[PDB]
Amino acid sequence: YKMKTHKASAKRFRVTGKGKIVRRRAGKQHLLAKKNTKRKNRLSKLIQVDRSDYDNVIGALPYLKVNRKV
Amino acid sequence: DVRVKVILECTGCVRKSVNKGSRGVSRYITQKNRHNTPSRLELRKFCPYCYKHTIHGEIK
Amino acid sequence: RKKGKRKGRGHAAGQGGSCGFGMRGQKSRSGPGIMRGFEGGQMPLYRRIPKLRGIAGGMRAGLPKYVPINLRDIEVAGFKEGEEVSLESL
Amino acid sequence: HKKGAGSTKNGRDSKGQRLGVKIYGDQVAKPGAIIIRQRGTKFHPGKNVGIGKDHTIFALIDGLVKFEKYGPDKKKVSVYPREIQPENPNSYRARKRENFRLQREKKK
RNA sequence: AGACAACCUGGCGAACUGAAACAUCUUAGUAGCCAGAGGAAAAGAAAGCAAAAGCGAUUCCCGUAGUAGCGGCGAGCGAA
RNA sequence: AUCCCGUGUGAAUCAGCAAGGACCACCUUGCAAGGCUAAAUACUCCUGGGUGACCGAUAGCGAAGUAGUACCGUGAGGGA
RNA sequence: UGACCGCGUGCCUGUUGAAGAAUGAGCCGGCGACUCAUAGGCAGUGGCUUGGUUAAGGGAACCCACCGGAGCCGUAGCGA
RNA sequence: ACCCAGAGCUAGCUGGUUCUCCCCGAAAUGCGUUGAGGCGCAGCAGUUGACUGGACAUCUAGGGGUAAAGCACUGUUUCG
RNA sequence: GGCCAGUGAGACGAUGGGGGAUAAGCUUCAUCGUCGAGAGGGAAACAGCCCGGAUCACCAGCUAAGGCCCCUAAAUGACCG
RNA sequence: GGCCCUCGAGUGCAAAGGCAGAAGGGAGCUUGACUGCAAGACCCACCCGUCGAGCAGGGACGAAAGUCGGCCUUAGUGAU
Repeated sequence: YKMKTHKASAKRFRVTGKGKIVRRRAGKQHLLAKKNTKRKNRLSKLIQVDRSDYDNVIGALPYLKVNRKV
Repeated sequence: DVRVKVILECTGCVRKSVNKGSRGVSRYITQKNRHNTPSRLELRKFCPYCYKHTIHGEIK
Repeated sequence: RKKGKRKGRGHAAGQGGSCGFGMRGQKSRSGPGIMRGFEGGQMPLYRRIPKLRGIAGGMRAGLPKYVPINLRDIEVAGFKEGEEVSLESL
Repeated sequence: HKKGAGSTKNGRDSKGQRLGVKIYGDQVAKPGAIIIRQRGTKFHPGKNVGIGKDHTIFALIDGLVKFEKYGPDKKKVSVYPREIQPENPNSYRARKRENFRLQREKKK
């Protein structure tokens, strides 16, 4: 019956105003002392999910309002 | 327990609180040999809450 | 009205005798497929990425207040002495 | 007849790190484009050209890359912008892209 | 007193399965057995909801919503 | 938090008691530890009336013939 | 009908490769397999575009005129 | 033990999957995997939109340390 | 870039090598051919070699690879060894 | 102490690539082993990794021009 949302995944993929899926980067929870100032700044920020993995993410949670660019 | 990361706080911005622009101790965690340099480190460094270039006291 | 695919009724109709599923293996068999998002035992994306700051224990997402209109959007709905432009009239 | 096979003590490596010349000699570059990932200074830094922490050699300005001769048995890399770059509608490429465009427009 | 298709109330209460293994978890308080009674049964007339605005016992449908949530924060479960 | 329970403790009485998702204060709401109660709701061994882009004897109930028969099984049971 | 000539390694499955001495069928006739319900995405088609649409529920039942605007989707993002 | 029920248990495994013509047409690789006869993503099909110019051919410019060759370096080697 | 697949056992041959015994119709990579998924002709028969890519009809013709004593299409052809 | 080839030395730690008045050896003064970032590239299935001109602040060292966001470079490491 009416699709349950994959609320394990949902909590890692937000969608932006224009409609792109966005995630947080992996790496910077602990063992921070040994990494640079530089790379922690790139690991702070959000970027798109790669076009490859859209299929799995959209497929998991089907109430997103997500526009693959068309 | 031979070469260890250690907690360089500030002596500048010792722990205060109130009045919106909150003070909030700066900190630097970095490594020294425990055996080589037995007395605690006392480096000078930048602290973005002081806006100066304070002494960063060692502790634990 | 398209007229669909009654599937597996001769090799001329096309999708016949195995019915466009190739040759054995997990996706061929009857029944449910897999988990969706499953990466094969490799750690799935949806479980090797951290979870979006606020939504990670409490903090209700910023659900919008106020029902925003704009001055640009009002002008199209015209009235001279616009008697109380409010929740009623709009 | 069925004797035991002796194990090896080998079988370790690292997958090739992909060093070498990324932007070749007499070729386009950018402000910030990595020209060479070299492990030591095989090539040396010339004019208009940064040299990084890893002896990575990158261009600061536009222009084409140049591999000069250093003196006693070494190599340099400098970058030079180019003055005027002419295009003639006479040529074959120009003829054919306009022909193609005109076909595209003609059809639709 | 016994009998009686299902529905229903109460007692006891599985496992295969799903989690690509598995013990938390899921299957499920389901199947089964046991006892009980009616045309329905159970519920039910606020030590209740809700928010400074109000509603007035239950029960059932649409909806809110697959939202708030819970979850080896996994599989899944999921309100008012 | 709210609701119910084995063990042990063990209050108060509207200058009260309980709830408002630990908890305290202030507001608001209600009155627990006695009972009863139609409807809308669930179902088909079954009766009457109607309907079918349902079946037509390898179908439709297992069963269009005196079928749960003949037959098998110690027996539960299976079964044309 | 067929003097005699030339050609011509049963079918299926399934393989790198099967006339295969790999598998399957004694023959003949019947039965015998991607369906349905509900949701999500996409395409084709249609209606409306004063934005669109109603759910339950009501209808000399069922369809059905005609009501029902409760909700849903679109009209503002940014940030935990 | 049997019989009935959960129960059409599950089976990344084997077998099987039925009318016709026309158009295009692969792969048997890399990466990860309690994974190796499974699955994911890439690579290579079809189909439908958008962006442009390449394709095959000849001619220049670039950095290469391989075949060759060599004994100045690193080893090895025979005779004086 | 949208929608939606199969594949993820490969095989042999040429070359460049590794492993092996510079054994294997052996094995593993790299570049290319064919099979796989490709009929026809040459190879007696003969997936993988050579030629050549089958829309269909003709009791027409020219040729590729390969051949011209008979089985069995074409020279019991030629000149020199 | 002189002479002669001169980089065969050394470069914390395996190897390869590097390094001359040096990246090798010594001395003075210090802490840029710093906050806020970042045009732009490399590497790739995804996850990850890598180089970074320059700007902002506040310092270091020098007479000044300038150089400094750890180490001559490639290992010293783990997502959720």
